[PDB]
Amino acid sequence: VQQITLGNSTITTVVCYAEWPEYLSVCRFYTLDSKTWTTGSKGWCWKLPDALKDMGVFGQNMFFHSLGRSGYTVHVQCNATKFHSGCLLVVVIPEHQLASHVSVKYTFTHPGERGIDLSSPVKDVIYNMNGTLLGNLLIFPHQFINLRTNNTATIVIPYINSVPIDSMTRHNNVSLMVIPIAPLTVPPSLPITVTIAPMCTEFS
Amino acid sequence: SETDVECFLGRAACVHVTEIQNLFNDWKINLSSLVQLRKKLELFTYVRFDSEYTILATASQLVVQAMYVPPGAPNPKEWDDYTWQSASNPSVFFKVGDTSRFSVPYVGLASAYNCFYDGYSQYGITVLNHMGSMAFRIVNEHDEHKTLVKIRVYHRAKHVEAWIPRAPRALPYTSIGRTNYPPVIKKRDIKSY
Amino acid sequence: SETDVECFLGRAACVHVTEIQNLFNDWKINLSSLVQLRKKLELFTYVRFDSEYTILATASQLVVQAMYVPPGAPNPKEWDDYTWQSASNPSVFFKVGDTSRFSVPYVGLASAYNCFYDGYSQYGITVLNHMGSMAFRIVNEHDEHKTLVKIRVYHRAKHVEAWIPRAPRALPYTSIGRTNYPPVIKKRDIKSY
Amino acid sequence: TLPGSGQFLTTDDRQSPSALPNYEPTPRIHIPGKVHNLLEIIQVDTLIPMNNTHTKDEVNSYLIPLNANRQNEQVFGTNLFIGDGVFKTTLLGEIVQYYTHWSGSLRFSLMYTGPALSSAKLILAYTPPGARGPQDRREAMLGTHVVWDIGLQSTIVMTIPWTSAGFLSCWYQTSLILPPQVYLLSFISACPDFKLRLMKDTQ
Amino acid sequence: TLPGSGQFLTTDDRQSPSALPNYEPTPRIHIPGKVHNLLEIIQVDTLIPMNNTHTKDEVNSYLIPLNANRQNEQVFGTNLFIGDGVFKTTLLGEIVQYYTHWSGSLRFSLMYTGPALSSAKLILAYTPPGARGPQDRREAMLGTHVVWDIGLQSTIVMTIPWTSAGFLSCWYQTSLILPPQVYLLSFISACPDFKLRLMKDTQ
Repeated sequence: VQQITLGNSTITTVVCYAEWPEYLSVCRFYTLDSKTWTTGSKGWCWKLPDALKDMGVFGQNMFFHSLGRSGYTVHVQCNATKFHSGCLLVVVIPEHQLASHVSVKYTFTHPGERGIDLSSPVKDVIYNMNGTLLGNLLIFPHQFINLRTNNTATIVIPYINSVPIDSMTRHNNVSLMVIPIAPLTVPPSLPITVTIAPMCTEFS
Repeated sequence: SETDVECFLGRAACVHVTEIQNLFNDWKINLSSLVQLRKKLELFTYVRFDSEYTILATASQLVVQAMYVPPGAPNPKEWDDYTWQSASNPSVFFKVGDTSRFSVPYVGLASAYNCFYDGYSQYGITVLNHMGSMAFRIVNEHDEHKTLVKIRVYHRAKHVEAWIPRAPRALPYTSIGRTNYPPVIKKRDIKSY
Repeated sequence: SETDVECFLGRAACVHVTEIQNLFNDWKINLSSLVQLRKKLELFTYVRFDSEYTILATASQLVVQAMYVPPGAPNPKEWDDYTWQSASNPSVFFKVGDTSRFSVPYVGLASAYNCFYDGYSQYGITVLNHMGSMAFRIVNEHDEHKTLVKIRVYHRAKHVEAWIPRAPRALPYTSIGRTNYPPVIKKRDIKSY
Repeated sequence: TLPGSGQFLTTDDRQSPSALPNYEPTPRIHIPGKVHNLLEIIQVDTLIPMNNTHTKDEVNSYLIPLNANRQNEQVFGTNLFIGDGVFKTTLLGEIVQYYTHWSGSLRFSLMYTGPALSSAKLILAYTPPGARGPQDRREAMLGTHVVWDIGLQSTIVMTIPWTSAGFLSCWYQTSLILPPQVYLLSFISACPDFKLRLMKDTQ
Repeated sequence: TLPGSGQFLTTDDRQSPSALPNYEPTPRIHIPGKVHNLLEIIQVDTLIPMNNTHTKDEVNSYLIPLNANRQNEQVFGTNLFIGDGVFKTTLLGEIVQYYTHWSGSLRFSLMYTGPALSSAKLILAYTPPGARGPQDRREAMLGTHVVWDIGLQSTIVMTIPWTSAGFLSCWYQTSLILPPQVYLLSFISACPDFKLRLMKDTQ
């Protein structure tokens, strides 16, 4: 029901491209720093597997072996009461080539667990970091989080890449982005907890 | 049946319009130079198709060598280099005014070419979508006058396949292989029909 | 399938690049003149393949006779010799700008051509790998101006077979048919990666 | 030789000699999310930048503003030109403008994002081509409509008839009761019967 | 006539009229040692000129020198670049440099030629691509290795994993006990799974 248990960890609680992650150990829930959806937030972007580069055995085996191949189950939680409103857009962008704020430097294309706060590569949410309007980003696997309707969003990302295994430290397969379309109106801040659990994680 | 990817991306486009002298030009095969083809290619992340070039050489006031240089072969540095005679570089000899036609297989290293690469191997500098290079030379010798042979290369993607549909591009391009951009939604009021 | 000998040695190479006047050149068929083909042929001692020449004649500022002279026939000594009209010498008539194409069978005397011969029949002078000779003449008559027709001969070994693999050649060549040589292993220390 | 021999017709797809007949390319594996038909991806609903009254593009451009203490006014209103205006940049108008003729049924959807205490009644009247779009709530309610209670059901899906241009208006039947600015989210998609022909090239 | 007629594509292998159709060539007999596939001859192990620290090429260049009264030092060390450096002149780098992509498993061998009274323990550590090569005996012994007793077994054969670049070091576990300079012989070959594609031409 509401107690998805994965490994030694336990938490309390939309298949991407209808292709379940599958093989050609390290499957646990990593709970990142909770983001504060203020009234003036423009979005968040998490790179995978770069977002898990320092998180225990997953982040260690990411740096030890060069080639790896991992799937994910992404839980994004915006806990709220029945008075709060707003909707977050959780999209998964394969090979999210960023546009610079000349190529974009490595420290920002690979930001790690913190990701890039778009309210601080280019941070213009209207062009999807690439000159494409944000509205046409709905072709990717998404789900709206309407506190009126929902409070959780789950995105099952398979391994999407052109080689069966690749260096996880130089290339992000997918990137989780959470962009607030309707602003938070409340009777002035609201936390977002993102917990990333790698599934079907393969190595060399 | 016109909405299939074999028909949408698989139409002969002119990927390069050059002009030679009676001297040469090398060109990295990059279909993304055409904003009409680039705007069609960027609705997909990976696309894999065999290539097919039909080359039309026209004079302006003869035999044209069309050499496909595969990945890893050396490009010519002079018109009289030894590389022009390397046996591994296929070349087609046709007259000016006629047209040449050949096909190159899928020469990428991955299972598809990379239209976008989120990482480093130079964020856009990737060797997976490198199809090689084309060099052209009018085989003649000290011809007493110089005739400029305009060459028109028509590439047609065949056996087209596409994945990971992407958001359509609304704004123009500024560089090759990079998504760096410099309002597309035109203003109307919102209630007026 | 690219490592088979039918594909490794069997690719069209340009064995001779000459230039004729509007007068002639004879050339003993010797594929070992090309250090790119010679470096591939010298990894085998004997190799037997039928031949196939595609001849491209280009002018520079017409009909080109391509005559294959078999072993033992007399070569032309003048442009107006009787040997040009000998019925046993096959000749192909094609226009300048076009290309000719024919095939010659295995004309060696042994069961394979001799790439190396340890002995005397002149250590390298052997008649077993003699494939004959090619003579070219622009059939015309007192044309009021002289036009130099560059001829580009492309030989492609087909039905390739090879024996006695040899050590690959590291150093350049100094003579034709002789292994006479004038450090290839580049210096690094030995323990440094 | 018959007439038209040695010509290069760009639309004549013919087999040709391969320049590298021995090269065995890297074998093709199954990468997920293959699109075989463009009618597979226009089925996915995408946001409409309906609030073009904004002078720059921003995420607020995807938000249709709704306001309290408004009865019988109009929320939004749009034409069905699929090549210019508000639809030119959506996924529909971005693939539709590559062709000339679009004969097919649409699925037009909206989503209310207001507070859990807010409720309102909007009239979604569909005027077919040939009539004039309504300019008051009564002509719209007297026509074809769905009474969608935003307070109860936060998402409505309306099947637009086969079209092969018609109007679409929204009116407040009752006043918006506020808790002690609200936004509307509009989505557009294509029904599986949407044909496309004579692919063109915009310049 | 279709486009591209009367062209001479050098990679288009076509049948052609024979100029001497009656000449019956000398019949082909079976000469021994036919090579049908180049993977037949890269299976044969050849010496590696590993001691490039010599300023001229000589037979000593095939000899990796080993020295007594050496513990924890490095014997030799090499990269796996199969197109430049020490491998460029071996039979592997001489056939591999004709192509562009070499995906296949290797068989790397060594042979000790010292006296019958000498013995030593060498660590043959294989570091896969992506890590940094060891610079001491402990990082090498803590990894993948084979403890080859030169005193007992004079020849060891190590199967290098499938590669498609990695490092290889050698260290003295124990001191070399001399009788009352020694040399090492290294050999390289290819496993039967070694593919080769996109044949190129060096200039």
